[PDB]
Amino acid sequence: TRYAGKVVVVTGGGRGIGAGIVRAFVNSGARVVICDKDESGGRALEQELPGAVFILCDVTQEDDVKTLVSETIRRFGRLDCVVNNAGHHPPPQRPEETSAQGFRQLLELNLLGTYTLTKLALPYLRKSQGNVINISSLVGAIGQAQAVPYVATAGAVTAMTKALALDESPYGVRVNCISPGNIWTPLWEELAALMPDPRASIREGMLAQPLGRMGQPAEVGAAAVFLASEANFCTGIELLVTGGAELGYGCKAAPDI
Amino acid sequence: TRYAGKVVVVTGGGRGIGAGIVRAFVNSGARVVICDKDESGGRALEQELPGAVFILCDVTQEDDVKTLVSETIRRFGRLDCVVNNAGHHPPPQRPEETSAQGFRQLLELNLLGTYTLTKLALPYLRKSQGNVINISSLVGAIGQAQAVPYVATAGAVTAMTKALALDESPYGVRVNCISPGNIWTPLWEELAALMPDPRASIREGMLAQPLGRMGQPAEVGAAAVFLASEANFCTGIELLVTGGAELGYGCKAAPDI
Amino acid sequence: TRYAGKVVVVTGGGRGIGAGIVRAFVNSGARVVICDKDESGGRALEQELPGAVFILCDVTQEDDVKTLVSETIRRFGRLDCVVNNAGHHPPPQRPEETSAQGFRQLLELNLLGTYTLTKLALPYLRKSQGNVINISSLVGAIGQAQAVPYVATAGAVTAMTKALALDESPYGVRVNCISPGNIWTPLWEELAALMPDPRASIREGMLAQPLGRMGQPAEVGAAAVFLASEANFCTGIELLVTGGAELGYGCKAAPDI
Amino acid sequence: TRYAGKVVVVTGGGRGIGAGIVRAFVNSGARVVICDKDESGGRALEQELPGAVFILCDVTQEDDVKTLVSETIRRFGRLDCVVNNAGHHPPPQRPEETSAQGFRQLLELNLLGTYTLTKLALPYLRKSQGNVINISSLVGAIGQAQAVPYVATAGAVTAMTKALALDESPYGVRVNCISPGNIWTPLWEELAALMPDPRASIREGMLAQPLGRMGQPAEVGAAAVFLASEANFCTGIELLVTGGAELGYGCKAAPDI
Ligand SMILES: NC(=O)c1ccc[n+]([C@@H]2O[C@H](COP(=O)([O-])OP(=O)(O)OC[C@H]3O[C@@H](n4cnc5c(N)ncnc54)[C@H](O)[C@@H]3O)[C@@H](O)[C@H]2O)c1
Ligand SMILES: NC(=O)c1ccc[n+]([C@@H]2O[C@H](COP(=O)([O-])OP(=O)(O)OC[C@H]3O[C@@H](n4cnc5c(N)ncnc54)[C@H](O)[C@@H]3O)[C@@H](O)[C@H]2O)c1
Ligand SMILES: NC(=O)c1ccc[n+]([C@@H]2O[C@H](COP(=O)([O-])OP(=O)(O)OC[C@H]3O[C@@H](n4cnc5c(N)ncnc54)[C@H](O)[C@@H]3O)[C@@H](O)[C@H]2O)c1
Ligand SMILES: NC(=O)c1ccc[n+]([C@@H]2O[C@H](COP(=O)([O-])OP(=O)(O)OC[C@H]3O[C@@H](n4cnc5c(N)ncnc54)[C@H](O)[C@@H]3O)[C@@H](O)[C@H]2O)c1
Ligand SMILES: OC[C@H]1O[C@@H](O)[C@H](O)[C@@H](O)[C@@H]1O
Ligand SMILES: OC[C@H]1O[C@@H](O)[C@H](O)[C@@H](O)[C@@H]1O
Ligand SMILES: OC[C@H]1O[C@@H](O)[C@H](O)[C@@H](O)[C@@H]1O
Ligand SMILES: OC[C@H]1O[C@@H](O)[C@H](O)[C@@H](O)[C@@H]1O
Ligand code: NA
Ligand code: NA
Ligand code: NA
Ligand code: NA
Repeated sequence: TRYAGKVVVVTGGGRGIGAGIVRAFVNSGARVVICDKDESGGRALEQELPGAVFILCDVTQEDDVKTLVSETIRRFGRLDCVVNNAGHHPPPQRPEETSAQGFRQLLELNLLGTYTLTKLALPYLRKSQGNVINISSLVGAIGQAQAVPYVATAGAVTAMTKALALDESPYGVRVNCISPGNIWTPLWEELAALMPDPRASIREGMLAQPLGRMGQPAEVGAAAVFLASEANFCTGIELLVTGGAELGYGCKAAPDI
Repeated sequence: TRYAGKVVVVTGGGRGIGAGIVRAFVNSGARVVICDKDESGGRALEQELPGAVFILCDVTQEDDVKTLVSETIRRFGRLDCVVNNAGHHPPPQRPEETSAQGFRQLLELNLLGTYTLTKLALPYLRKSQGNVINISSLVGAIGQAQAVPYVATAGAVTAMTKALALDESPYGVRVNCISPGNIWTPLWEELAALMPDPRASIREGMLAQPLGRMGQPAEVGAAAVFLASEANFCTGIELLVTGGAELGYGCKAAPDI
Repeated sequence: TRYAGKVVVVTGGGRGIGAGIVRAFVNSGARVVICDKDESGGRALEQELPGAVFILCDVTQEDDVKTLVSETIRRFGRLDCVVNNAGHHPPPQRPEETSAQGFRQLLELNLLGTYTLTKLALPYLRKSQGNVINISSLVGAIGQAQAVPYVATAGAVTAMTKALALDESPYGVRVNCISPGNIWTPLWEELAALMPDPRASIREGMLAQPLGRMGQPAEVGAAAVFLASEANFCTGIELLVTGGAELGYGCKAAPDI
Repeated sequence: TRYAGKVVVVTGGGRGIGAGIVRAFVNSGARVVICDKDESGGRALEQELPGAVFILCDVTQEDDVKTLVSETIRRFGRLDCVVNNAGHHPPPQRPEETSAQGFRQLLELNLLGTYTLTKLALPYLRKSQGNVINISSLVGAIGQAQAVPYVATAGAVTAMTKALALDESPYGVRVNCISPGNIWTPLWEELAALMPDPRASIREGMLAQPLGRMGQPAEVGAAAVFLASEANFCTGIELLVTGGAELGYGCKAAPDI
């Protein structure tokens, strides 16, 4: 009952982290609108979960997002939380093999989708004293190899969260982000499958955390429910869900030349 | 039922933040041992709360802490979480009006109490796959005026949390910290009362947050319950409970000379 | 003679921070190519400074940037350092008064100009074991009010710096950023002049630093010369030139409701 | 001539990082007082360097430090910069194999020496508008395995730097810190020699940086000269001299259990 009577929109909710967030909010007593550009996972998740419904919506298409918000209000009468999870991490990219246009397209997906839904939702979040939860990444904070465009998008989302938190604080709307590290999801599995030795890639991903495993969508989901339902004095924070990957020395490459 | 069947020790649990943490854990279904050097608040809190008991214990006295742990195990059979909250913030201190011996004494209270209880508890936390929650302060991260010794103690606790998280990760024990900013507590009230204009001091404390208010012990308590019960992929994190005080420009003091 | 025999490109070098960086590098013994979209300041700066020349170049126009690099190599025979300073901070913008297209255009200027010049320069920087210096902003790290798009661009630049530092480390090319806070420049003066009380805006900008003043272009310039010429074990750092603005509590807005 | 006419005290200046800092300041034109508890290296360094002198002084002995300051003023007439470098990193320590008394002793050396010299020097630094440079460590920020006491001391020094920067800002005295990562020094060599495979320990230390090498005392020295002589708008900063060790994923330890 932690979030009973509340209405939550989760983008990219059809699989992976987003589906974990959907499940966590349903378990907390909320009604959830699952947004995804792909029907397959999200439609099944509506059938499975009483209290969740699915709306086909590509966050890069502003009229899809306008309809997502208007339909949420028409069907459920209020909006308390938006979780901006839709996004993508490309395969490894050497800097010289990226392009400005590819970078613009990744910004469109990973940064401007979040911007667009947040802007359309905010009038309703002000009415409910609701909150925004943005998914970013640990790599926005610490960098990553072979991911210049992706890392830039994560740095932008984390910073944008802080700016919007300042702007919406007089209106009672909190804005926070979750920065996952390595979470085992279909995207992780798909990216590993492109590598010459998928098994070694997965093992390396596990051992990047002091805990020696990757995280689960359910763990990101619990962090989101905390931010929405109980973190009433938290705004503009970056909640790390990383298993300690940012801690200590690790293998990153006369002794001093 | 989020933390049902678990046993939690909260130091400095007799009033303020610590009492808020005690209440949050009892509400989650845990049994709580309240440690405090003062009988007054903690004894009343035992009488009030089914599931909480009080043990008189000064965290700077190592034999008090040894008995705290042995009595917790004797009475309740397990130990799942220690919350190291006991500590003190002095009134404003100009750097030249501090002393090395006063600094040692503040380290003894604010840093070594945490160290001692954590060390004595860890064998039992390993058995239960339990966790450590250290209270630090935002000022460890950003500094504060007229508080050189206090700020150093907070910086030490936050860093120590990360080191111990690394060391205990192979044993399944998570170690995290909460960094509050301005939380309205008896200590805040007592410190304000020493100022020439207590009301103006309190108002300044409120306006240090974009949210325009101070936080509550219950809000720190909810963050602690999250870290203990649901943050299974979080270790070595610093969870800010600060109302946005670290965000944006504020009043800190030709245009460029 | 700290950077004698070296060749440096500074974008937005015609006034403000960029001109301060140009002057610092000339004083260190380097030859400097001043890039700016405006002829006025940069042309005068070429006439003033032996060792600096001016090339008209808008960093958002990829063929301008290609010619900037090819002309630098044709005229001077090597390239050791690029300083990505060109960019803009808009006047205050409420979140609901921004647009996705305006945000894309600010990303084009503040993020993709840096990306484009860096990509074109890197083959030459690899030959010279040179380095990249990106100008970002403190507000990328801490947020700012009424600046969602700008803050996002700064967060992106700082993060991108870290990613590229990782990628170029095996090739001996360091990539660092400087995050200024409040630096007194023509842009600061122009923005203040748009406010209802310019004098009060300037005073507030000065008092945002514990030092009680804004910084100077020459101070950013000295930080850039350090990063280029002497910081041989620094890569992926964010060097704050902020006068302490990020430190301590300040004015950001019952006591706890 | 960058720091000509200035007087600098460097503690632990007889070897390692401290000796690199001494050399950098002498090369900048300053007169340097080398403090060390051991005569061997520091006495030789006085004979070698015109402009450096050696004073035997253990920073944990407050009367040694009082005499260090009084002798500096008696002999040279002013004091412009103190570099608090003296300290020690123990061999690896499991948390359960540390003691409160050992922790107090390490705090005495690594934190309170810095506190004591800074306090005694500050009246003279106010007269000269001088500055304080504290050596800390990257591990204060990110943690390290098998080093709970050391990490706590580094976290304390970094935080203390920020607090004192706030307090001394109205008096024109800047206070900054340098956080080295892995610097090849006699201490590093001695610690490696205690390991079962010293060569493998050294190689692991080198590969902890994306740059693939450890840093040099001269590189820390150049950072110190920058902070003293040219960083006039920097106060309360943590200048990382780490070769990128904090960046990206590395080896820190079903895929998600
Ligand atoms: N998995 C990790 O380790 C990890 C780490 C840090 C950040 N992230 C981020 O978290 C988010 C989820 O990651 P994941 O691993 O679950 O990915 P995933 O690919 O498994 O799931 C992403 C979901 O979002 C949907 N989606 C993609 N583009 C969309 C669009 N334009 N409009 C609407 N829906 C869209 C997909 O169809 C899919 O159902 C992503 O933004 C990712 O970048 C993931
Ligand atoms: N209130 C804030 O804004 C704030 C902000 C950041 C950090 N903190 C820290 O949080 C903790 C709680 O703060 P608070 O405001 O609730 O303080 P408080 O003084 O109101 O409560 C502290 C409690 O700890 C007990 N205690 C003190 N020394 C002890 C010892 N030696 N052994 C056992 N118990 C001891 C006290 O008797 C009291 O019941 C402190 O460590 C404080 O430094 C407080
Ligand atoms: N002044 C501050 O307090 C401050 C703080 C943080 C960051 N910054 C950033 O530092 C940089 C310099 O700031 P400033 O205050 O000196 O600004 P400024 O406007 O005074 O100077 C900017 C210079 O860059 C040039 N420029 C702008 N767009 C360009 C383009 N497309 N191509 C080439 N040149 C271009 C301008 O013509 C001008 O000469 C900017 O990126 C700004 O966002 C400034
Ligand atoms: N080497 C690294 O990788 C590294 C990394 C981060 C921080 N640090 C810190 O930097 C400092 C220098 O490290 P190093 O590797 O050069 O060490 P080092 O042991 O080689 O040199 C330390 C010097 O300080 C002196 N010293 C020690 N205790 C003293 C005391 N009580 N009073 C006066 N002088 C004293 C020693 O005699 C010696 O000459 C230390 O504080 C260390 O913790 C070192
Ligand atoms: O595909 C990898 C993992 O993705 C997660 O989102 C699913 O919940 C898991 O069942 C699956 O193993
Ligand atoms: O004394 C200030 C505040 O302290 C808190 O710990 C109590 O819960 C409040 O009731 C009280 O107003
Ligand atoms: O316009 C504000 C300031 O801009 C700086 O770039 C110039 O160097 C100053 O002379 C001027 O006062
Ligand atoms: O002992 C390791 C290294 O220590 C440094 O301080 C010295 O400058 C080097 O010559 C030496 O190789
Ligand atoms: Na359903
Ligand atoms: Na009870
Ligand atoms: Na010229
Ligand atoms: Na000499």
